[PDB]
Amino acid sequence: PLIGLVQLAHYQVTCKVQGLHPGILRDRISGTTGHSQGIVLAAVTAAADSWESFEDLAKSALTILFWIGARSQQTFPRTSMSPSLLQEAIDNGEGTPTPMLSIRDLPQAEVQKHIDQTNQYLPEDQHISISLINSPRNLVVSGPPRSLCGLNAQLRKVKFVNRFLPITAPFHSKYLAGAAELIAEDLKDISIEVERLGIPVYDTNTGEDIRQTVTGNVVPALIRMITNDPVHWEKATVFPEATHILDFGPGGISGLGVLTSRNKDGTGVRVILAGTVNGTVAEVGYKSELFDRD
Amino acid sequence: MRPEVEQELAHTLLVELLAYQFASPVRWIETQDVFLAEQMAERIVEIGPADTLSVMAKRTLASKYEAYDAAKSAQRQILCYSKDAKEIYY
Amino acid sequence: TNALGEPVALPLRFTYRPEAGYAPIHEIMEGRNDRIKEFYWRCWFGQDPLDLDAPVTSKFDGGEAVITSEAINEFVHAVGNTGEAFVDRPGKTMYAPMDFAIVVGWKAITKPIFPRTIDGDLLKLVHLSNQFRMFPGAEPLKKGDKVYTTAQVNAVINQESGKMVEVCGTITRDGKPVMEVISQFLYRGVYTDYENTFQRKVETPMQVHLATTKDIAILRSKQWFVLDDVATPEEFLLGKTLTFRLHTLVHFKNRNVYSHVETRGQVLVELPTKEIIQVATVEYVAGESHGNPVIDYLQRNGQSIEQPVNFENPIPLGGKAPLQLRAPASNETYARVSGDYNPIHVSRVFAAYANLPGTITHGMYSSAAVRSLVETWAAENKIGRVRSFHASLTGMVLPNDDINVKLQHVGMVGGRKIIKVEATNKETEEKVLLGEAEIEQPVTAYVFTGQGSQEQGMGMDLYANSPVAREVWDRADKYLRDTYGFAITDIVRNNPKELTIHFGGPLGKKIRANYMAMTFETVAADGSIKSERIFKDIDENTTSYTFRSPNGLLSATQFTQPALTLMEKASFEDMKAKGLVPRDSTFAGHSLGEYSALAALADVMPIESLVSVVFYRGLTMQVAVERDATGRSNYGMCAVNPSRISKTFNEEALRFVVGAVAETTGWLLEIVNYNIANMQYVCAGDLRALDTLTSVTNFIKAMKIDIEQMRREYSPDKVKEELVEIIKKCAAETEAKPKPLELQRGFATIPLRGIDVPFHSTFLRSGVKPFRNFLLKKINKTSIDPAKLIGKYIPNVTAKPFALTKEYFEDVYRLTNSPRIAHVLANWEKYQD
Repeated sequence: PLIGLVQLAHYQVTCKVQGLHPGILRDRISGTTGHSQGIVLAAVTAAADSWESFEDLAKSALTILFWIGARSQQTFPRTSMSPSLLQEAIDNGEGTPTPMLSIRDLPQAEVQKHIDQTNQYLPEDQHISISLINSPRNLVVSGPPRSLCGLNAQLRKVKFVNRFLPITAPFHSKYLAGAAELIAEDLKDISIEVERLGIPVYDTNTGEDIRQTVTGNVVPALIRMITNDPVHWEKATVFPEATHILDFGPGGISGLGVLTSRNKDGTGVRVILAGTVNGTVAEVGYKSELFDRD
Repeated sequence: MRPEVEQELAHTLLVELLAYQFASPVRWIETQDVFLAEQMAERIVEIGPADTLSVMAKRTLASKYEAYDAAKSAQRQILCYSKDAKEIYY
Repeated sequence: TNALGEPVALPLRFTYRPEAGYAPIHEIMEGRNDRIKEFYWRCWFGQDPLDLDAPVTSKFDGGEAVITSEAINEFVHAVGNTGEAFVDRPGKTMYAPMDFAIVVGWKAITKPIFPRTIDGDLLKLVHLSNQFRMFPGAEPLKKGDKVYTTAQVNAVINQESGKMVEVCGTITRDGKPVMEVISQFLYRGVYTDYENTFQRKVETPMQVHLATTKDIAILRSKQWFVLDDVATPEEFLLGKTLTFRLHTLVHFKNRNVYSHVETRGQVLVELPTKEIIQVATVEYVAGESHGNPVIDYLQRNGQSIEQPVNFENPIPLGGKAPLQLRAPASNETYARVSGDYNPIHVSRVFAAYANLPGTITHGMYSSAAVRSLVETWAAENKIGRVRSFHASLTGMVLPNDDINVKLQHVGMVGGRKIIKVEATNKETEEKVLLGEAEIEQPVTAYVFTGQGSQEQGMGMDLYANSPVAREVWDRADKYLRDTYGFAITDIVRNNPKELTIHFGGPLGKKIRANYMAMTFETVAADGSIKSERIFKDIDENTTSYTFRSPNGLLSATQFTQPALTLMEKASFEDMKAKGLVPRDSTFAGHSLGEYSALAALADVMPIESLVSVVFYRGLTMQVAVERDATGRSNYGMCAVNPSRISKTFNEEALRFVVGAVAETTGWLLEIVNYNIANMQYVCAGDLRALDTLTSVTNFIKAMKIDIEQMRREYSPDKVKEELVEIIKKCAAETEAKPKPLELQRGFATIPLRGIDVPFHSTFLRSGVKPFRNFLLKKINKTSIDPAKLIGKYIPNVTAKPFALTKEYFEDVYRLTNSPRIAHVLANWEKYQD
């Protein structure tokens, strides 16, 4: 919920500073998506039409993101660790073991080969899988932290960069399938009708506009995209004839915008970090470029 | 069974086993199976000047019990007296 | 709120005295403690009937409790514990943390503080210490267990700080005790009422050994040493360790003197059957005394049956960081999950009245919280390995206090770790808890090895540094010198080539007679049994003899066997002395190592018998094999690796080939060691058969013959016919080789050089009868404890845990065809009656 709130606040400022209300700004945008939990904020901003709707849409998003986080954590609790596994990951520069492992500068086929080799020695409930495909050599593998340690131990023999993400539940994986049912019950009274969405909102797995694939309330699709469906970020961000992409996500130069900028290199698309006042990365734009009137 | 009877049967059986042992094959694969599979020995110590049976146990584990131990979360410690002193003794 | 959620009042009463104008308020002390006790009873038990006149000697019942996941979850999450076994995670059985014993035992453990005979102000009560103890063999509590708790007062003792009350609660599951919880409480104040003060103590199971008549005269001086069967002789006890199980009940006259010592129990003997009985009762009383002569005597003359091997180097412990903890805000959360609804943990006015700095976090919370670290690091987060845990509550805790913890492992007992625990407040550095855990090592099995590992000097470092190891060698040397005229340590240290025994003198005549008496039976080709002396050279006229070995006498089987086994035994005795060995480790030993395993763990024979057995074994096996004029035998051994032939060539294919070679040639060839499945076997036999096997396996590999495919495509007879022609050709090539036949390394076969006896083959079955007769003279029935063998020993012959069942005897009969086993089986009913 708090990461949702940061993004909502950046949107609110972008409209307030320009003297818009949310609908006008949305009507200047060709389409949107959001990497994992981001898709909720992409949806509610596409549903927004005024400050008045945006206020309730914010409350709605926070309810959604809250119950997702709550029930996911309930359905998949953490468990204890040996001194060896702990320090093994730390001493090898992998960070503390968590249910999600980022792997960078290694092709998807090689990552899958190491996953398959690891899963041959694991029972089905302990299997690890690629849950995020950020780019052809930037991937995230989800599952039991211990299983992920086993994968790291294999990767060490051939070692690209691999590091555990500071995320406390295995999103976009079979491990949250039960959680999705709980979340749907907790959110039965929250509806975002697909007809509200005055701009394309692109599915994180398929890259299709959800206004063409969903009927009625989009909340079940949002839940599914976060809990179960893998992210295919290049597909979700095809963005036909894009010249500019506005990143509302947190973390600035370490956030999703710089990743998207790298995926868009050479394609004529400039990514602007809406949260960041200034920075040293020349390939991206900063918050001033949203408001400059020259 | 009365204890005197158990002692008698044990004495007779033990003497027969030993009497035949040197004229009967050593069934050490099955012996290792009893330890690793039936009795669930998390730790095994070879008493001896050399690590001969520790090396056999290592090979048996890798060839037959690796997937079984992974499925049971079993961690095995194979230790030889003449190598693993500060482990065996702290 | 009370245990029922209702408000409850404590009435304090005062008299107003305006005539006493400087101090007009007087508290009504009469019935004050009863009003406080009634209030506390209503707080913890609601409307349960209160009996203030319940005898302190009675048993207090806590009732039936069912352990539920919810009760576990709230407790576990409140104590902040990632105890995986306690989590109801998908697919996992859900256990209860050992601390939860307080929850299920609370009612039983707290009732004994209420009786009026224990006079004390509960507003001034302090919980001093709590101890958990799991009964031997009892498995962890889990979701769904039905448990019953009963409690008894062990002690009521007036101390300078107040009246101490010790309560022991026993938790039972399915009628069997699972865990003890001992709690010590202190009513702060000055108490001079000794009439209800007593202490029940289960005394150490002590031992005294009566080496001399003098010791027994000393013993039988004691009028309290009331012999049972008084017709039992004094020297029935001579050379016996008496074992003393005793209970002591004392009542106090005052701080310093008993009103009554009572001290009773049992003095015990183990019979030659290995059965145990009492042979004397202990029956002592003093009234007043300055001590207790029985107990005073035992500490001065005897010893505990177990002692801690404390380390000189305390082992530092924890996670990957030094460990720290925090009191939360809500003591009410703990009061809820525990059911200790005591107001002083939670209420300002009661804490203020009780003169506390504030409302106090429960020591039980602190205990559980710390024990989570204990189990996580000292037990590797493995619940059942923790057996017992003590904690003295030495300092106070309040909400939002912060804490430092250290753990160390500082000794061994009976194969269990000894761990000490300190928790101190982080800001004040004051000790808040001191504690102690006993924890299991992993399930350990013991393995003894075969001949071939011997080296010059083996075991001598232990001989130098370990008295118990030295004793093993010294006893062996003494026996071998007195019986056979040599020291085995001299052979181990120096590995000499040659050594002469002199039969001069009376001792030498005896040694010679021992050699003259050594024989082995051979079965002649007509089936007749011929006895032959081992020391053919020696006779009644021989003055001396000489052992010889060009690779040194340590390489000679007859001395190799004693030497190795002694080294193993000495090793294991040192480890045992250091307390490193769990109660119920199982064991085996590869060929020769078996005898060591039995002598080491099962004590089936003393050192003197052991060395006699394995010496005789080495000798008999050398002489059972016919030798040429140069002393060479036509037998050997080859290690065979099936996986080196092909990927499909398995154990069955190896058995088929070995059997076919043996059957086709008529030569001895057998698989005698099954070491690693499809990777390492040993074949023993005639050198020609081993060479033919090498040629056949080389041919199978070279021609890429797939025996398993052939067995699927053709009848077993046709596969055998093709193999028989290969075998005949290979055998003819073998017979055409120059003699002596030198075994060569094949693709899958490796000759074992220096082995000239076909060990473990059926060829040596002729020796079973004389060797059995030797064993019967060396292994006494009375020395056998079945409890050391059953389930624990695995014989090499059966490769199953040793058992005294008809089915096990039938299996042994099937493997050995033993006439003695057959006789037992044919009379099995006589052993069942």
